Amino acid sequence: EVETFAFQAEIAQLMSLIINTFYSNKEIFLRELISNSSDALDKIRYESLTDPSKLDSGKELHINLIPNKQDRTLTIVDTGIGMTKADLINNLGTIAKSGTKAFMEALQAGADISMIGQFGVGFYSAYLVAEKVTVITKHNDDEQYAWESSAGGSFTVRTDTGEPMGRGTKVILHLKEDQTEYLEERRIKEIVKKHSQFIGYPITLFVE
Amino acid sequence: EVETFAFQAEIAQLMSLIINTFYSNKEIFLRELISNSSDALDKIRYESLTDPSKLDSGKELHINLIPNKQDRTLTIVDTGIGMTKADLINNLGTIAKSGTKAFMEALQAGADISMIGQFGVGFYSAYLVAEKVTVITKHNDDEQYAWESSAGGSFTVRTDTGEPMGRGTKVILHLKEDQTEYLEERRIKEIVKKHSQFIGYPITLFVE
Ligand SMILES: NC(=O)c1ccccc1N
Ligand SMILES: NC(=O)c1ccccc1N
Repeated sequence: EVETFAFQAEIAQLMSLIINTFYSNKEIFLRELISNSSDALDKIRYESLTDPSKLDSGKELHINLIPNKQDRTLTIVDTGIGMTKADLINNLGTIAKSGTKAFMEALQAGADISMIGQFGVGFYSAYLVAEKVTVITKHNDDEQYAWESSAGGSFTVRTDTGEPMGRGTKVILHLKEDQTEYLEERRIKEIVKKHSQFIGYPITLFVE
Repeated sequence: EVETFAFQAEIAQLMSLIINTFYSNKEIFLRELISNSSDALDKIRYESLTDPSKLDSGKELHINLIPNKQDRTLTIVDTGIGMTKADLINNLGTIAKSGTKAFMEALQAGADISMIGQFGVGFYSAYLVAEKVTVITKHNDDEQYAWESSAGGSFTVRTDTGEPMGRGTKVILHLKEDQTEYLEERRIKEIVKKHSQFIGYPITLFVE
């Protein structure tokens, strides 16, 4: 039981902009995804300050970066607040319709694609390097779900029955045939040091 | 009926760091406060995407910058999600205890105070220029309240019975005797153009 959904017109436009525009500095995708994980972890930290039982589903708050050369994937895993089903459908908790409008209109005024995260749609930058993204998420108020898309104008949402993860979100990036450098230990270290070295949560680089 | 509260030790430490450290680039305070307003407006936009009645208390989403030379104040007003009383008490909706720890430890590694907003405690930068900050806030799930402090280690929270504002938050900065340049039309234009020209909500500069 997979359900299919059409992206809203503005989002479908953003994604094909992201895919089609010649932009060489693709490496920012990782920063924009580490940010999202950082915000997710902010949100559960807060929520527990008044209710320590929200942490029943995992006391530890971190980010993992898991490269895998066999499947050509890099996964960003975090133990943050996760997303409910309704959230996944509503542009994965972002305000993407109006954030795309503000983004499109910043590009009218000399912005580059690296400013994507200033408008709340940083997530889409995963398409700078991924031909297909899978978001496995679990929130305390709901079950585990997998969101998926290869762009094209539509996304899928099914309940995930695989590996119960407890609480958080897992962005699997099925990388493009020529972006396999984002699976290098060396290269990921460089990017994380360069673009998010003062993120307030431990990031672990898994090895293969 | 004012209630007084002691800041948590880490927050009280951050604020006196902010007050006492020689740092010349005080102008970033404004960016960090425009951000907060921007995030507040993000949050109510989202909330209405599934329930358009949250906007019953104001359909328009903007930021205003109101300088006033007579009282030596600059106010940042927004029609975002506002804060409940519990929020105001819990460090004004931030995660300031652990965000201060991450901030303190970034300064251990060559961060400057301008990176305050990367740790979620940007709000405190208002003390770069303000001897006293007053936060008047209204959220849909609660009444209108005023939070206040001149540092010293304590803050006050009372119900505000003055100007019912509908929905949003209002940071009144009672400026320091020698930071009156942040009341200049000229100077605020320069700062807003320089540091937040791609913020996704209209900012209006009131005139006097
Ligand atoms: N790390 C996350 O929870 C996340 C991932 C993709 C989009 C939005 C998100 N909030
Ligand atoms: N603009 C606001 O709603 C706001 C102000 C100060 C601190 C936190 C906030 N979320």
